[PDB]
Amino acid sequence: QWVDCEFTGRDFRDEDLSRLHTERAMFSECDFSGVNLAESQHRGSAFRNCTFERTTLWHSTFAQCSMLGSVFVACRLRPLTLDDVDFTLAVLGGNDLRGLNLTGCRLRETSLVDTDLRKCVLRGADLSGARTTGARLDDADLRGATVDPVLWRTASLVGARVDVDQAVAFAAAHGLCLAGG
Amino acid sequence: QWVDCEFTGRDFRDEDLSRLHTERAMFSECDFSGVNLAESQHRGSAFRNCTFERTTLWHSTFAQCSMLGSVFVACRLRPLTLDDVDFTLAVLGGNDLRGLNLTGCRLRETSLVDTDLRKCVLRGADLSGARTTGARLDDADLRGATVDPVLWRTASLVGARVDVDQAVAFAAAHGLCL
Amino acid sequence: WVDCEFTGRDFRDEDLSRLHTERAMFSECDFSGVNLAESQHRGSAFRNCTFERTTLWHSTFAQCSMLGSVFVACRLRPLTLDDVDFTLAVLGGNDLRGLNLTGCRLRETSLVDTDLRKCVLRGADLSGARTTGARLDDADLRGATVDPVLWRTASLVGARVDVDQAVAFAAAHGLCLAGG
Amino acid sequence: WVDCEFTGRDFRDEDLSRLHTERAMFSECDFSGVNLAESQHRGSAFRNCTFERTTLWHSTFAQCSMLGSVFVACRLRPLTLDDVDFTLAVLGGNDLRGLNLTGCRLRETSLVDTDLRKCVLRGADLSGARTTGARLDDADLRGATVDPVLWRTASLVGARVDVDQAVAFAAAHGLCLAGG
Amino acid sequence: QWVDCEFTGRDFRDEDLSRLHTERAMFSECDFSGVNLAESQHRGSAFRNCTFERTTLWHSTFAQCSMLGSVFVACRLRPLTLDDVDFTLAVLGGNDLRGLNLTGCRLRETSLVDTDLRKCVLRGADLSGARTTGARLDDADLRGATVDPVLWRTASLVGARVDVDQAVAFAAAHGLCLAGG
Amino acid sequence: QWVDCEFTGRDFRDEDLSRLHTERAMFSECDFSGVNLAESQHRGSAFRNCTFERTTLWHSTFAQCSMLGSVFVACRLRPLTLDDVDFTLAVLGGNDLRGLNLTGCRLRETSLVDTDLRKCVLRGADLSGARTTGARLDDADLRGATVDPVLWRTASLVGARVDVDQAVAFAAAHGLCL
Repeated sequence: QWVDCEFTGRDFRDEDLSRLHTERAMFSECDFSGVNLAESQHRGSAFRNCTFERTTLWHSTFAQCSMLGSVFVACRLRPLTLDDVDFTLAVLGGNDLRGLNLTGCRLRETSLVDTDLRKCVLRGADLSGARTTGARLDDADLRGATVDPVLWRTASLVGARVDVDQAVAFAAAHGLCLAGG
Repeated sequence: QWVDCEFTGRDFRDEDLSRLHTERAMFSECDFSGVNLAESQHRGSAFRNCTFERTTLWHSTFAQCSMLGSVFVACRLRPLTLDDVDFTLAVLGGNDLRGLNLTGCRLRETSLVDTDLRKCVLRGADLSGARTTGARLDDADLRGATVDPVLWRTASLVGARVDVDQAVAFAAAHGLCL
Repeated sequence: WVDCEFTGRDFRDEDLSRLHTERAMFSECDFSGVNLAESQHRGSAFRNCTFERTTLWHSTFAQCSMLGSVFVACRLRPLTLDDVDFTLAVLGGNDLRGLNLTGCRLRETSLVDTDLRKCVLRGADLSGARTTGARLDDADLRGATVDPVLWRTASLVGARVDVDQAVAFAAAHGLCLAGG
Repeated sequence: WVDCEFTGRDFRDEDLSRLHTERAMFSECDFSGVNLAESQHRGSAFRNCTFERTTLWHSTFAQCSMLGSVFVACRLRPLTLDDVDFTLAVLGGNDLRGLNLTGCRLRETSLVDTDLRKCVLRGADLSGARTTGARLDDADLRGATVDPVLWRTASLVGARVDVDQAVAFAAAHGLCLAGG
Repeated sequence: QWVDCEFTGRDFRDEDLSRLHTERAMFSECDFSGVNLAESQHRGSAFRNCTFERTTLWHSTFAQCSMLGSVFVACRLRPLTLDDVDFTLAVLGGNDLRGLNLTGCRLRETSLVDTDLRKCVLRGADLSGARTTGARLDDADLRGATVDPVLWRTASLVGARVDVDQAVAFAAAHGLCLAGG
Repeated sequence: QWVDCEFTGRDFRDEDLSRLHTERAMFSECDFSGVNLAESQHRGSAFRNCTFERTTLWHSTFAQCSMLGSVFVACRLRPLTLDDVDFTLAVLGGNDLRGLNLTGCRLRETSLVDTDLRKCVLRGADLSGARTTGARLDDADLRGATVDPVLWRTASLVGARVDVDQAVAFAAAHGLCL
């Protein structure tokens, strides 16, 4: 149980931090590649510019946490509990985050290149400036989420759930101009 | 002036009908190919399955007239004033109808292939079952018009103006669910 | 009168109560002061005619044309309009309150100071009508075709409008909804 | 500063360039004239503080609170705001042009004469904010929560709004869409 | 071929007017019960307050015609071609008008009690003041048609096609109040 | 003042916690039945699967708190100030929550049977999978809230305020097609 402590440039490569608990712990540029963080729980922790290469995170809970700038590569992220998680400028490209609930998560400037977000729930998620080339959002629920016109044109969105307002934004991303009655 | 008269199967090829006025005139299977119909005025007439290959109809006026099945090939149709004209089954492929107000006009099963319809006004028109391959609807006013899903996926629509229903159906025609 | 025509004719101050017309085409005829109460008209036209202080209440027009006719201080209510055209007609200052105008062609129609509160204009074409100072308070405008300029000059307190029309209004007031 | 508190403290006219704070809770402290350029803040609060002629450009606030703080003639642009609260903050007369305020809590916020042209307020909560004379020309307001009164007092020339919002605007201007 | 002529109180009961043509013919209070008007064609004709009891009208064409006040009872109306037909105050209760195209037809104050309008196309039809108790509008296309709130509550509308604006009107006919964003 | 402390399986029945303040307090399976919690203030606390039978919580304040699975029976919940409270799996059956602003509150799988929610503000709330049998949402502000089709067919909605999406889904939940 790491509480109210900082860490920087710390190397945790290949260690077993199962069931780990942290509270207001802040890590910067730490490497957790190969680490097993299954069942871990974190409250108000920050993972600024950290590396999670082949990191195991399933069945974990992150509440009010920051993932600013971190790089996730082929991680086991499902299931997982992200309640108020900031993924600003993070890289999740290539990862499989299928069926994960990402409601109210900050995905601003987040890399989602070839990220598998199928059947994900992104209601109200801020996806502004996210790089989504090759991103898979099929059957995802985007209702109320904040998305730029580039997503509405480069993401497979088959069976993806959107609202009327978003129906209009998606149409203008393709050239149509709304005029009504 | 021809009125309350019929004409079936006659060839008017290359004749000059400038300034002609017809009323409740019925023309079935007539060939108006090469005919000059500039300034013509029509009220309640029918041009049923007529051939219109290279005909000049600009500055004309059709009011409550039918073009059921007639075929237009390289015709001069603009400017032109249509006031409730029925284009059911007509062939307008490759013609230029830019700027034509086609408000509340029936275009059911109409062929609009390679048809230039840019800036056209289609408010309230019925295009159910029209063939729109290569159809150009850029900047067209599509408000309140009825259109099949296939249209959204075949016509160029850059700047085409639509209603909430159409914007929604556009996304639908692309698999997004609402 | 049936299947007859009347050009230039001057009917000023005559009494045509309960008059009936079928396909009667009155072109450029005056009807000022005339009393046409309880009259019925079917398929008739009233091309560019004058109606100055003409009484027309409790009347009935079906598949009729008013192409051009001018109306002034006429008593038009109640009135029953069925497929009646008003392309270019001039209704300035007239009082049409309560009239039901569903699907009425009012293209290029004039409506300055025209009072139309509580009117039902569902699906009525006001395309290019002059609506300056027009009174449309509490009127049903749903699915009626109009120009952006009306959304800016007409008093529309309590007027009913549908979602598409709402989009039109916010635009005609400088907001941008075209992409959004 | 990390995990520390500061009540009543008076920082007037100090120089805190490139300053960093993590969970620093400044309650009722003055920062007038202070220079906070290039500063970074994470999870900090600035409860009822004063910022009179405070320089804050090129800064960064993440998961921060500004609950109550007053801002006056401050240089706030460019500024990077991430999950920043402004409940009750006073931004009158300030210039926030170009700032990106997606999902910013601006409830009970004050915005009189506040200049926010071209701002991005997508999903921003302006619930019960005073927006008198507020400048929102060309701003993106889509899916942002607002009160009808703003639709009537804010200049919104070229502001972007979505269909639902259009419905809201035409209403706040007396039209009836509730049934229709 | 009846042209430019009137008729009043005329009794045509049980006669064979097959392939009949009329133009600007006007009938008032005429009885066509039992009449066979198959393949008939009419232009600008009027059938003011007329009786069509068990009348055969299939494969006929009415263009610019008035049916004001007439009573249709168990008629064979399909297929049939109604192009600009006025059915103001007419009674079509009980009739089977399934699959008929009724586009731009005046149905104002029209009785449709137990009228079978399934799979009908009523785009832009004015249905204001129509009495629709027991009316069957399943799979009908009502887009843009003018309808009162009573229809939106007493008509079977399963699979019936309506537009967004009508989606709102139907919701308010049930008590919901639209407010948007 | 209890802070950064846990409480598991304890019975507070009929105690008086008036004006109590808790922070990051975690209560799992605690019975607050009969307890007086008037004026209480909470910040970041969790009441996980707690029993709240006849408890007084009026004039309270819950900020970023969880009510995951807790069960409320004949409780005094109004007025009340909720600021981001998670009601996932909570039982609010038959309680009176009239006028409560529940903006952006999670009500996933929440039981709202015979729950009085008239005039409530639910702008942006998540009701996915809530049980709304006998639920009263008359005049409630439903704008932008997520709701299953089943809700439209079970709750009284007279005057409930909705968005274009909801109005459309209401008609859908009644078989009309758009």
